Amino acid sequence: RLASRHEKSVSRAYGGVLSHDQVRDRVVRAFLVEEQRIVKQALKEHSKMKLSHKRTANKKKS
Amino acid sequence: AKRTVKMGVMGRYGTRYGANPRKRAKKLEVSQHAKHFCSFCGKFAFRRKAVGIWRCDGCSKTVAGGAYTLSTPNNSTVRSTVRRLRELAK
Amino acid sequence: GKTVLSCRKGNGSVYQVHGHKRLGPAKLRILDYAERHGYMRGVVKSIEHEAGRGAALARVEFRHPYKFRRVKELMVAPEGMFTGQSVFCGQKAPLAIGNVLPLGQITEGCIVCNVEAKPGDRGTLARASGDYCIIISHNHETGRTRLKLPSGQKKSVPSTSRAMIGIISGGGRIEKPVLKAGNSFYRFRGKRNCWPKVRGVARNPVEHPHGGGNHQHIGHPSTVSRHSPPGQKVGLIAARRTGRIRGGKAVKGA
Amino acid sequence: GRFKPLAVKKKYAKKMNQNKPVPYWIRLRTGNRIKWNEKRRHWRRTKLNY
RNA sequence: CGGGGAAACCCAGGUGGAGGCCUGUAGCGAUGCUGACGUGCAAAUCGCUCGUAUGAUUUGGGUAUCGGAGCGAAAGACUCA
RNA sequence: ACACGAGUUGUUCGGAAACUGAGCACAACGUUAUAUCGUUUUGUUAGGAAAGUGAAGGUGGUCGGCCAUAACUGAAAAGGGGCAACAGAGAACCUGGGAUUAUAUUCCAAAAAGAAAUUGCAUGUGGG
RNA sequence: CCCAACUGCAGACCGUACUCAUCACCGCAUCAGGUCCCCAAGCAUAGAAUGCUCUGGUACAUAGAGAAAGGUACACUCAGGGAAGUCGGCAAAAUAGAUGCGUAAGUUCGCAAGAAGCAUUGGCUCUGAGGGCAAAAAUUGCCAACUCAGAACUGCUUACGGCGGGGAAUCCAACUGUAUAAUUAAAACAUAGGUUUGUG
RNA sequence: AGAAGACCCUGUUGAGUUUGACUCCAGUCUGGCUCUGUGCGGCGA
RNA sequence: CACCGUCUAGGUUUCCGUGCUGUAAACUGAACCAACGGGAAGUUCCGGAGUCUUGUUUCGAGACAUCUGCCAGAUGGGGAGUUUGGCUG
RNA sequence: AGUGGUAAUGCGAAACACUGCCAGGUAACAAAUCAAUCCUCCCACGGUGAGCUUUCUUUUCACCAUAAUCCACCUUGGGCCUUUUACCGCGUUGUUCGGAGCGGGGGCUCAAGAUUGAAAAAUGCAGCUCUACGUACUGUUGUGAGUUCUGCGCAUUAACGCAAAAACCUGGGGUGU
Ligand SMILES: NC[C@@H]1O[C@H](O[C@H]2[C@@H](O)[C@H](O[C@@H]3[C@@H](O)[C@H](N)C[C@H](N)[C@H]3O[C@H]3O[C@H](CO)[C@@H](O)[C@H](O)[C@H]3N)O[C@@H]2CO)[C@H](N)[C@@H](O)[C@@H]1O
Ligand SMILES: NC[C@@H]1O[C@H](O[C@H]2[C@@H](O)[C@H](O[C@@H]3[C@@H](O)[C@H](N)C[C@H](N)[C@H]3O[C@H]3O[C@H](CO)[C@@H](O)[C@H](O)[C@H]3N)O[C@@H]2CO)[C@H](N)[C@@H](O)[C@@H]1O
Ligand SMILES: NC[C@@H]1O[C@H](O[C@H]2[C@@H](O)[C@H](O[C@@H]3[C@@H](O)[C@H](N)C[C@H](N)[C@H]3O[C@H]3O[C@H](CO)[C@@H](O)[C@H](O)[C@H]3N)O[C@@H]2CO)[C@H](N)[C@@H](O)[C@@H]1O
Ligand SMILES: [Mg+2]
Ligand SMILES: [Mg+2]
Ligand SMILES: [Mg+2]
Ligand SMILES: [Mg+2]
Ligand SMILES: [Mg+2]
Ligand SMILES: [Mg+2]
Ligand SMILES: [Mg+2]
Repeated sequence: RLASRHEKSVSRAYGGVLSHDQVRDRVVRAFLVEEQRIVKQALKEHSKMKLSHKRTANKKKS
Repeated sequence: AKRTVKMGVMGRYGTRYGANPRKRAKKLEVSQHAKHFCSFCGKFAFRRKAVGIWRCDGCSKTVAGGAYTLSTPNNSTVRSTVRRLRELAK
Repeated sequence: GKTVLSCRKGNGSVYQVHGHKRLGPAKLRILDYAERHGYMRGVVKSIEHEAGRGAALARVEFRHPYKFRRVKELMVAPEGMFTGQSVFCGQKAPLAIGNVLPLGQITEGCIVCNVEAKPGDRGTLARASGDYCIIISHNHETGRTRLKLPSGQKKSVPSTSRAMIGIISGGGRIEKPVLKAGNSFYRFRGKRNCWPKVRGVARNPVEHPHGGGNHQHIGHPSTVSRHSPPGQKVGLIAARRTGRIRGGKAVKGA
Repeated sequence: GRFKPLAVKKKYAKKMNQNKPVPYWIRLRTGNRIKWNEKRRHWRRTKLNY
């Protein structure tokens, strides 16, 4: 209680809570798991618009 | 040298408890203190902590299951059944 | 002339459970809106032993549905449950080991555990170590699922009652002999006061109906009626048949 | 020992101030009745147990 | 670590420190002398001998269960001589 | 033993203030001809409106758009009180003394024999 | 208004003596009974065994004088015989540490087992091994702390304390454990193991 | 000496325990009405 | 007996759907105290965040008993009270 | 509106200032083996006093002390980083470890100590010397044995898996903007 904050923490994120091998394993999965959904979200909107000209292009075919 | 003939870990108990109840306990006292295969981490390192609790000494993975052996033979029958039944829905 | 020991355990004084080192009650998470319509995902953080069970527990971490917090949930684990697993929980959850989904959604012939006998009571059937229920059929007119309990006794339950998928963890336990009265001391240490077990014939006639005599014999026939009073109902209570069961294996129960 | 409540210490303090003899001039009054104290408590013979 | 073998596996020297293991203090009990004492040191004690002594072990404080009731590894034992 | 006279000194030591445990049972509710009865920690009372605390802002005397001090409005905190451990938790003081007939990690006074640690509140100096 | 280092002032309540036991508590009492915790020296020795000793404590438990018979002992011996004593080897005797060798039937192969049974042991003077850290370093320097084996020489009156007697079978209970405080500790009870019943 | 025989018997004296003794009582079960309402019917008299 | 009115809207899907933005073996991240927009920088009022209540907290059972109270009968050493003649070499 | 180092992570006179809400950690528990701290015992060095002396004994006995609290920072056990990549190697009395990164080379840290200092000689003890609880001076090793403090735990036999909470600590997010 009487000590400075520096004997109980360290200068980076989650310092004094998490270690160096798992601060980085959260930085890496905060990037790779967010970006994996962006690949699957933009794949989903690209599929529904290809449906929007697979059948709306059949208005000029019968 | 070789220290006993056929009482292995059960030589702990001496001339007690009957020959065959030492032998039913022998296959499961050997099994729970043997290190099993960490399929997560590739190593032979699963040691049982408490009853039903296993822990890869290389991978620090804690797996529930099996009182004296890591995977009981009724589990692998179940894992195949769940894997088959999720293929019929996809 | 004095009160029988089996009648005395219902006062529950020296004979209550030994629960100080127990964790909380193991149950499924609350059947909220988030499972009646979607799935909640959790994550297994620890596999736990409490005193007086042979099955492993698990703390699964959900997010609270309505508040900025996370809910620690103590479930009893199936076999193969590892820390990190991402349990899914609800209607739209897939069919995998560890997931908890309604019995209407689990296709037939599937091994389930922590099945609940009415919707919402958070798991009452198949929770001892190594046990499981098998789903036999579904009825869509009545909306009920009929499954085989671990005794073999069938039971029809509503198809909105959910169940976890798997064997209960910690199985194979009874197959090792105890070998010692010391090892039975510590087995019943975290349970309750019910050991050592003194036979009724070893007692005096004041304590038990079987006690007394010059030879240790039960005098009267030891199969008592269903309608015997407390104190008189000791022995083989309402035995339909006795003796060494020579033949098949009848399911026991009403 | 060392622990006592103060309400037990103040009862043990009253009995020390009662454990004193009859003075001599009591024995010289007119309608005298008292020779000795009849309530002289000794710590070994009879116990207060406070 | 050494040795034998085509292999299955056997054979030896250490290492290690398992056990309701053994001898044996303290502790906890109480076998025999049918010892001493038996208006005692004592309304149950003394002496030597004996049981056990890592365990179903011993123990303090705190708590909870009682009168036709309590508690009991069960002797109708124990519940302030 | 008896009579008489004395003797126990604390910011830090033990307790309480101020922890929780096995448990207890006040309120509430139910019961009972009768409360002297039951429930009352598996997260936790009571058919069960037991929070009197207050984020942010508005109102108008203070310190260089931040504070801080005074009175209206209202986000957010489900789950009433109190006990139970002088061996568990917690806990800021250590020596020296020629200082007693008897107390001391308790008394020692300007060279405190002295050396500290800690809590509350306050000035001044200095910094934003 | 925030903060630092300092300073200035104040730091409340209760306990505190003595005991904790062969005299301070409980057993009617200054009762050989019981009663939780901490500190814990030297030598012999495996040693919280047991014997003796510096520190601390004590000489307090009615004493004196003193060869009866009879007793009681945490006291001894006893020639020849050696359980003939006796319900019964009850009581005593005997065995004994350590080291080397050796060990049967039976067996759940773990044991039985310290089976049984043999041998050695002193004192003294030496000789071998078993190491460190300081500069073919495969060797020159210096040095602690002990243990074991061997060897001559010499002595025994077998000489502290402490410390299994052993074997062949029969009965019963598997085992360690519990158990009639104050006449029964057992073969009883418990136990693991086996079975049954009720129960979704 | 110890102590109104702990054996035995007597008493219209007990008490612990037992049970197809005698008289009952809780408990368990079973029937009746009740709590107990709303519809479409069916077997009945 | 007809009609009207209460009675409105909607993720996804090529009318269906039935309240929906995430997963379809699983491998330990994050998520709060509203951004933004409209209609009349600060207010007020809306949307974001659908509206509606012949009302039940929600699910299951349901006039059963898994409820309540009285009668009625079987059982009933679990327990209570009491008794267990007399004469008598 | 904190800031260094590739990184393990560093830097505190007063802004590296504050905490509706959230999440962690501390409190917080565990064998045996080996190594073992304070301290005790012994041995070795000596100094002071005392005891023995027909003989012997470079001799026997006593004493030789350093409290908290600071301050500055050589070992031997943990964790890790970076660089070389290694599939036999490192290591323990001991049941094992390594491409999921061994071993070397450089490091960063943590824990237990050691050391220099402030306290502290002014104190303590035993001697002794001088004209009254008086004074002036003199003195202040150990590869021995025992030590649970520690190393020490996701830590014991286990169908035994080993309390809780207050109080506190750090972060996330926000404010400062
Ligand atoms: N991979 C290295 C190998 O080591 C080998 O060395 C091994 C052999 O020389 C030798 O093997 C022996 C052998 O004598 C003989 N022919 C057969 C015997 N089984 C082996 O014995 C070996 O295995 C037994 C287990 O049974 C162990 O007890 C023991 O440790 C070991 N000696 O002992 C060594 C193992 O420790 C050879 N050098 C060669 O094959 C090769 O270099
Ligand atoms: N149930 C009524 C009670 O019967 C008791 O007396 C009864 C008992 O003495 C005795 O009951 C016995 C019972 O002891 C014994 N252990 C079992 C036997 N089944 C019973 O028997 C009685 O009950 C069954 C019906 O269940 C009848 O078949 C039978 O006729 C009848 N004697 O038979 C008597 C007739 O019932 C008591 N007199 C009294 O408590 C009360 O009347
Ligand atoms: N009201 C008296 C109380 O009833 C309770 O005891 C009752 C229960 O033990 C027991 O209840 C049983 C129940 O266990 C069982 N599962 C279902 C059965 N319906 C009930 O039975 C009871 O309840 C119903 C209620 O209407 C009555 O119809 C029936 O007559 C009655 N015997 O019957 C007993 C008599 O009612 C309490 N245990 C006790 O404190 C007390 O005697
Ligand atoms: Mg023994
Ligand atoms: Mg009897
Ligand atoms: Mg006096
Ligand atoms: Mg005494
Ligand atoms: Mg002879
Ligand atoms: Mg009767
Ligand atoms: Mg240790």
